Amino acid sequence: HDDGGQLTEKVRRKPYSVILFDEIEKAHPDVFNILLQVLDDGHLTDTKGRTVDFRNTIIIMTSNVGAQELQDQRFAGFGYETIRKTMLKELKNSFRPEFLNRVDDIIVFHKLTKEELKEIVTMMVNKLTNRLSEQNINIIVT
Amino acid sequence: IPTVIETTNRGERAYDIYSRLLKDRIIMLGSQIDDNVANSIVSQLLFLQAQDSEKDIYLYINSPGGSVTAGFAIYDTIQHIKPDVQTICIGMAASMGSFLLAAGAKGKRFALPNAEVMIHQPLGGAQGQATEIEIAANHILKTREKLNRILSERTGQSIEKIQKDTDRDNFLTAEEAKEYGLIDEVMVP
Amino acid sequence: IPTVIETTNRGERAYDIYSRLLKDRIIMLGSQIDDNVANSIVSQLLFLQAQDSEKDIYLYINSPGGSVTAGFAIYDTIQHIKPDVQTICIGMAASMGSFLLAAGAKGKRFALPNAEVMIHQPLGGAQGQATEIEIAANHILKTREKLNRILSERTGQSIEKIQKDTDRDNFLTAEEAKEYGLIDEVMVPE
Amino acid sequence: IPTVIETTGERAYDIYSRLLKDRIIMLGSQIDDNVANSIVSQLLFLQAQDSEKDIYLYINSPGGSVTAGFAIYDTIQHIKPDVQTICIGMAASMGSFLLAAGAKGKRFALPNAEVMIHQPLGGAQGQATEIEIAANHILKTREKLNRILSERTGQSIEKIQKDTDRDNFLTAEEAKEYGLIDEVMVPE
Amino acid sequence: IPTVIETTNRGERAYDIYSRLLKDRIIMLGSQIDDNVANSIVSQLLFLQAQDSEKDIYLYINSPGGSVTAGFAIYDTIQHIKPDVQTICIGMAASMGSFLLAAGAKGKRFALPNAEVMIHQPLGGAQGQATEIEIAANHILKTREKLNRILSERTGQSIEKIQKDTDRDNFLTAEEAKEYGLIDEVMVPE
Amino acid sequence: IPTVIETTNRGERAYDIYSRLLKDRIIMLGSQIDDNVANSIVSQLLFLQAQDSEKDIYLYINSPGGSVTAGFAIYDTIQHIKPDVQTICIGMAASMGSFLLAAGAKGKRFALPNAEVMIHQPLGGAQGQATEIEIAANHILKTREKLNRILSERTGQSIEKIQKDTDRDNFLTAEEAKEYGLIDEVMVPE
Amino acid sequence: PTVIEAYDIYSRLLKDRIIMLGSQIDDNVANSIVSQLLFLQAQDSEKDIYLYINSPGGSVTAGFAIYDTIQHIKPDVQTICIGMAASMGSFLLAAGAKGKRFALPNAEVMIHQPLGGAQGQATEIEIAANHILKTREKLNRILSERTGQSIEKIQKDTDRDNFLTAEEAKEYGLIDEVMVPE
Amino acid sequence: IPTVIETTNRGERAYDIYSRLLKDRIIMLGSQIDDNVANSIVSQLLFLQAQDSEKDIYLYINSPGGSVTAGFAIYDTIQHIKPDVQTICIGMAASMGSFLLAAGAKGKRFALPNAEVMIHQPLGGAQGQATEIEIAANHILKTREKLNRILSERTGQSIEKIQKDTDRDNFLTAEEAKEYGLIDEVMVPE
Ligand SMILES: [Mg+2]
Repeated sequence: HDDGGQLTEKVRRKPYSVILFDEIEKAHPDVFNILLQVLDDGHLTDTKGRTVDFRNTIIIMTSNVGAQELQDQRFAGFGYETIRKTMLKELKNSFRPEFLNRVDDIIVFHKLTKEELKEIVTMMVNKLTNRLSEQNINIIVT
Repeated sequence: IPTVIETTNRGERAYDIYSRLLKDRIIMLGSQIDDNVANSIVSQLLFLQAQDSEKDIYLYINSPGGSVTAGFAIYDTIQHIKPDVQTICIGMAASMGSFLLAAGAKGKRFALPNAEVMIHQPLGGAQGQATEIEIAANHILKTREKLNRILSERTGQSIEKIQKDTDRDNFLTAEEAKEYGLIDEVMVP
Repeated sequence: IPTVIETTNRGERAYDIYSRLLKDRIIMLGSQIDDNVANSIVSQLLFLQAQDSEKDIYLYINSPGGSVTAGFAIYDTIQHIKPDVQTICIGMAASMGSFLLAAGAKGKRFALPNAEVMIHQPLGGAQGQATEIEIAANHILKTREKLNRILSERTGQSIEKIQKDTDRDNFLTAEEAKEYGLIDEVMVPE
Repeated sequence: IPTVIETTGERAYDIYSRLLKDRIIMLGSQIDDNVANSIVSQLLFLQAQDSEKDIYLYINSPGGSVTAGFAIYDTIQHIKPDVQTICIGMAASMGSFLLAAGAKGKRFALPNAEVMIHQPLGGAQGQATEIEIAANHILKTREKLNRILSERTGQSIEKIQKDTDRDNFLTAEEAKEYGLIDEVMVPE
Repeated sequence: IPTVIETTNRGERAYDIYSRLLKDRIIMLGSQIDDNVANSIVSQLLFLQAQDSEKDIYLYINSPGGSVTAGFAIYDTIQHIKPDVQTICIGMAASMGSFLLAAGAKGKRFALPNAEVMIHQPLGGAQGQATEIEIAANHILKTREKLNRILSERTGQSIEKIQKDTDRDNFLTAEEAKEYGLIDEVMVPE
Repeated sequence: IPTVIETTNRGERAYDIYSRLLKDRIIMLGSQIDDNVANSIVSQLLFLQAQDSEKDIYLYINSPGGSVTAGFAIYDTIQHIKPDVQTICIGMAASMGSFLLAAGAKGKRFALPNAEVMIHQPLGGAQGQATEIEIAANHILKTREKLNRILSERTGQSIEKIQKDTDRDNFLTAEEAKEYGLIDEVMVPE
Repeated sequence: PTVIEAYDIYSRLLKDRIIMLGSQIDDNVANSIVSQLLFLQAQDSEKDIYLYINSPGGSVTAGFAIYDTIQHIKPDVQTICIGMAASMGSFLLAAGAKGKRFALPNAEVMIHQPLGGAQGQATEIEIAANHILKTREKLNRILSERTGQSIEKIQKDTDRDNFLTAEEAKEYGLIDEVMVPE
Repeated sequence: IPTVIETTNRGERAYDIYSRLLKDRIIMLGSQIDDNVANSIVSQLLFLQAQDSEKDIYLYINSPGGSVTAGFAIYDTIQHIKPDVQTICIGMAASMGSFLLAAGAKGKRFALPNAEVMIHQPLGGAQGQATEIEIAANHILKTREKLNRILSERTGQSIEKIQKDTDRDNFLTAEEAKEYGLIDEVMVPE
């Protein structure tokens, strides 16, 4: 108790910061109840009674839907909008409505297309070529 | 019947394949229509109306027919609920099966390219004192009146043409069923 | 009989379709009324009274008939509990089926547009000595007296008219049942 | 048989186990050895669970084995809790016997249940001596039944002998006048 | 068979009624003794003996009889294990039922006030050649000798009296079963 | 039916052998084709189309035959779904069984080296008045014509050759079935 | 009956390495017994296994399948006759590990030649009779090995149904000792 | 069927004895071969070939034989999959049972010391017109030819010797089966 909260202390020492909550669905569902006050009002009370202001932070929550999970969401029968709609509806079944209502925007990341993978390989190779080039190793990939 | 298991954050759902299809609002009518089957179908229709009152329901049909009363139970449930019901003949629609096939939402009645449909007058029976033979015969005739009238209202065919065509067992291809107005189109692959 | 999965704040639970309907206080009478069916229906009615003493209960009837004793068990349970029991005929209400249909709460008895109801005197049988046949006949007659009396009290139709009209099998449409007073109104599609 | 969910536990029961949680025992079928065995096990469990709250026995049976009926009867007599009996539809043969076996003042029938009483059925086959033995045994069983009913209705043993000779169907009011039930329970 | 919710200091465990009674160490013998019933009873006895070697066991008997071999299997297991086995006749103990009733621990054998017990010589059958009939008859007679001997050694009644009172189907009330030495006392109600 | 516990990540789930094989997109037809068998196969095909629209499906056939209507339900579902269905004849495909074997995707129909296949005209029956026997005969003839048309398209044999060949029972080895055009190659072992 | 610690009673007993043979030795019974014996061998190579026998008889094939499994596995298999061992029931009782074959004080054992049948042509009856005789030869030989009784004495005593008490079975050497209570 | 419980690093798992054997790649063929049994066996072989493509599979045979078609389905599956299949006769392998015993991998075919194996020509039947009896007889004869061919290839015995020795029922001891070349060694006990 004579140590602070780790999050509260880190935010108090760096009030302009990006906060990432990573793989939120793996956490216990009730741990998010703490963020309700942070997102509505930007204030979290440390157990010492110290108010830490989040009003200048950006709070990002990533969540994973596995390959099986999003396969199971497809419609079976004869004959991106439907993917987003079903994924968001399934997200609503995992979190309280009063939590999602705080969130400024819920964004769906689409499965990478083939030419997007090609551009990703292009970018990773460009970075590698630059790092080797400053070592005077000139490199090119067909 | 194999089991499908879907794994989620909260837990594990285990579906029989028909319960997995029901998750997508598919109802399977794949046996003789009796009271047990009709009660199941009615309860599934009501549940799907509750689960979402505005999305279509798909009724897959592959039945040799069955009890007329239970088929009217299914018909009246389909007619009551707000969602449109799409009816797809998977392989056969005989007797009340073809009646329920014609009961789908207008423009949403389908057959697979070579599934067959059959129409005939209702079967029944009586064993009696002459008054009871008369009573059973009159009841069966009123039941045929009901079926012919509903078919005339949903196919657009005249009531005399149905009275004539349903006299003996009548088999129809998907194309013949379409031009007879029992279905709205054949599902091209 | 398919399985429903429903997701809820409290968690996620599987139901058979009939238990999912029972959660909405819908009871399904889908079979010939025998002792174990009526016992199940009684137990469901009692549990629904325990769960909430003032919300209505809906009894969905699609039965060819059955034992008169089990029918009176269901009738007396419907009469004893405090909630109004709504009765909706789905396919056929025959014999004790149509009896239990008329047993619903006044103003809450319905049929689907082309359901059918049938009313007749009870079936039975007697075998053995003359005195045994006399006793069984007297019991069947008193049972018919009970049924006619109850129906005349709940349809408001005269007891002589119900005695006459139940003599042979009598099939009724939904409109005929409403005019006969067995149902209060036909359901209208929406 | 439907499955029931009760929110305060968030626990799942089947309808008869839910009724048993409220100390309601259901006898809805012909009394045979395994049915009576189950009813005995339920009564013993309910006596252990709480020794002083009443137990309710709901009866809708055409009768059954007399020996299983005496097993249930003697169990209802042994345990300290009062066993209430409510005839739901029909209580015939041992069914009406077990109906009468309830605690005084706690025996009920629904307004138009029907209860029926008669001499027991049996059968004898083989040699004259074996037929004599089976007849004597069935007669002593009838004597037991008549005696118990006389002691639990207050009706004279000769009136029971007379009225049980043939099948005898009693309405709930007639059954109250006979003293098999203490009152015909009344709806709100 | 109903399900039971128990250990209400926690309320966690749901038991089935015979498994709950076995948690008490109450073994239920409620059916004709065939072979798989006897096997199950033996397995339950050996489990209760391994679970605690000192606490008494209770065997509840309500059976019309059964295979003699299976009854001897139960008898020999009851004799082998360390705990006392109390035997309680709930409804009827006939043929090998009454045998196993008498087979309990002396001073711990009971009947309900108007339970009934019945004793008779073993049934059997023989078919085929004269020599096979002779062999079957001799085996059946030696089995009767075993039953008579054990009964005399556990009721104290003389063997020639058991040999005479088992000649026909002999029905004994609980009081007569106590006087015959089969049970030790009638369970009196509170 | 043996239960498999093999599962990824959690490893906690278990499946009967058929559901575990359904996870690998293996569909197993080892029985007569009746209506409920076909309805199951159809639902499995729709499920596997939903699970992935482009991975192949493997359909192992060993049916002795069955209902023509159910076989056409399976045939139309195979034709409608987007995945290719590989058909593999294991022991015998006969009647509609060999029709479903022909139904497989062009170039992915297989037999093991010594499976049989049999083709014949459909069986049927008719009873009653002359008019009704006429109507049933016409229906069965048109059904035969439909089957021979579909076989003529998928095999590439002429309709008259199939007409002559199907008149009696025509047992074919795997090699003869490949030569005929019902299957594309024989799965020689590793 | 469910035992809570929860288990069905036979699986709880199987966790004590008890195996129960309480029924007609048909074929699926023997297959289940063989599978239990193999699982118990793999569970521990050396602790005893206890086979409790109460079978009225069965198929000779299934009996030999059990016998050969008992002989193949590394542990000693104890056998206890709990009520009756007859036909292959008593054969498997005799098949227990020497010094660990028991009977309850008034269990009974029965030994007899195997039953069979044949139908049809003379040649096929001859073939079936020869097979049945060779099977009786096998059973007699194995009993002579495991009881030490002379093969001709077994050939005589098994001619008809031969009921034996536990004491007579000990004197015959089908069992080693009668279990005294305690 | 008894339940096994077993503790594992991820947790504790319960199994039925056949599923515990299947965890060790042990397949039990303990019943009359029919299309449902062949379906089960083939499904297990395919699952095991997907689970690991190199470890041996063990097929324990105790069957009186059955349908020839289902036996060939099992045989062809055993030959098609990449893993070796060991075969052990547990007591009886008759008709297709002994055929599937011969199907095991070279050197990995076993019998318990006094198991028996039986070989004979397949049973069949023919009914109807002379032409249909002709076609059935031709089919059964070619099935015999096929069985004889496979047996001669896999035992190294001549086709004529198998043709003669399978005319009637032919009972072999395990040592005689090894001498015939059906099994490669008897399982010496230890
Ligand atoms: Mg706010």
